[PDB]
Amino acid sequence: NDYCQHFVDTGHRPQNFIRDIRLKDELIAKSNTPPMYLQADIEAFDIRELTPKFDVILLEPPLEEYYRKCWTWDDIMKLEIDEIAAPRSFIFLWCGSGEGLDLGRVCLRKWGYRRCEDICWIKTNKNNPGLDPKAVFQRTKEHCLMGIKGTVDIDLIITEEPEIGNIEKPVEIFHIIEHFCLGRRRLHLFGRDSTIRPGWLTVGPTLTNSNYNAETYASYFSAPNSYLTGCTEEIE
Amino acid sequence: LFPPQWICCDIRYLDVSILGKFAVVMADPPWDIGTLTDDEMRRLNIPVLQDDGFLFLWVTGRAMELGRECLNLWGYERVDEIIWVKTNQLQRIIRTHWLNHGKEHCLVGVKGNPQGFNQGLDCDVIVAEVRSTSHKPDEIYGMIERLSPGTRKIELFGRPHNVQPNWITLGNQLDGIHLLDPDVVARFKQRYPDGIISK
Ligand SMILES: C[S@@+](CC[C@H](N)C(=O)[O-])C[C@H]1O[C@@H](n2cnc3c(N)ncnc32)[C@H](O)[C@@H]1O
Ligand SMILES: [Mg+2]
Repeated sequence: NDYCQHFVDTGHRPQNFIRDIRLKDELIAKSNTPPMYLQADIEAFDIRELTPKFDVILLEPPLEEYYRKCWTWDDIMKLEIDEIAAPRSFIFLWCGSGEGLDLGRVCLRKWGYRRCEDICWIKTNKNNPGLDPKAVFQRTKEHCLMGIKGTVDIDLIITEEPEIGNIEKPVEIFHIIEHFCLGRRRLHLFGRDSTIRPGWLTVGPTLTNSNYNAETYASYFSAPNSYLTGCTEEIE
Repeated sequence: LFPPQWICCDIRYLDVSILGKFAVVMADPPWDIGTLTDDEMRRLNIPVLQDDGFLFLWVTGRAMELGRECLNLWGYERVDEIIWVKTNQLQRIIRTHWLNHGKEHCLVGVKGNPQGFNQGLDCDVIVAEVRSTSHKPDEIYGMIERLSPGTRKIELFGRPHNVQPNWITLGNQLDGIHLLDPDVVARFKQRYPDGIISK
């Protein structure tokens, strides 16, 4: 049973044939900060205004390849992410499926991280069996690189390919990030109204509303709560 | 020499210029994470093996970065990345430091301007059963054959179960030297008249 040959023969991707903690989700939900969000044109906005320094940054720049205001890797690499990352902290960078797999690694090192995981979003086409001139193969997945700075999940997300023009990434990436218990200052750059989530600060150009206030946000992490992991009980 | 051919050797010392040029190179190196140092990997004379074609380079761990370096140093641009989702016999993912790992990666590099390859026939995900330690899926040979049918290919760091028609396999666990291509036989005898491949 060669699923590659089968894909050539039928258009069903091999991943179509893969056959597919409450308390911890409970503790994450209890310790989550209120959702906070800010509309900001990130190309024209001084990200140093985003304080305090973050434990986790999820970075989801809108790449050209997602469509086929887009961000090039030139634009992305010039973001000053190191200026808002805590000395011990983590990054999750959606890199797409082309040159981003290389340039996203350059970005991680530029901002002072080392890659510790490569998370693959594998897209099935069970509902619709059936580009880049350089491409050797049909591209059926995207990569989210995990980087670390300072001192039960798997590295695969499998879902059906979204309808065309839908650029959302699987919400499962948030589950993976939150299960690591990395801290409570969580930033999602280039999030949207649709991705706002408890426990996260979302910043992006298309947000319709804002509620972010730097002083209010910082008060969520003032003592005795400065070092919580996001997976333990609230302090009385 | 359509049938399988192979050379038991230390790939650090073999003069690979005797093997001619190949449409596809595939390597599964023993990255230093019986291994090769990073410098030994960088120094491999990959550049003589191809004028125009593709390189398939298996990587894990920090070789995801070292492999990219090598690929570029050797003169390739990375243009695709195959992932092998590792399953058991019932098509369930085998779960093996932050995350369990369900896959291995194979970088796809291009050199020159390959013409007449059937790009886009296969997709970049392999779903295939795990076998013994480090045994890569045979599916990749079919993908490469459909990509480049009937052309000559070379595999580095292969084991006996890797030998295939249209391939020359190099590695130190192979059994002797089995060469049938008369051009390669001639050049091998000229370079290694006493059959010995030393430093
Ligand atoms: C990762 S395993 C290759 C696995 C193979 N692709 C498979 O599917 O089974 C690496 C191989 O390189 C071989 N090797 C290590 N050092 C070598 C050297 N200096 N020269 C040639 N082969 C070497 C090892 O014996 C081992 O068989
Ligand atoms: Mg024998």
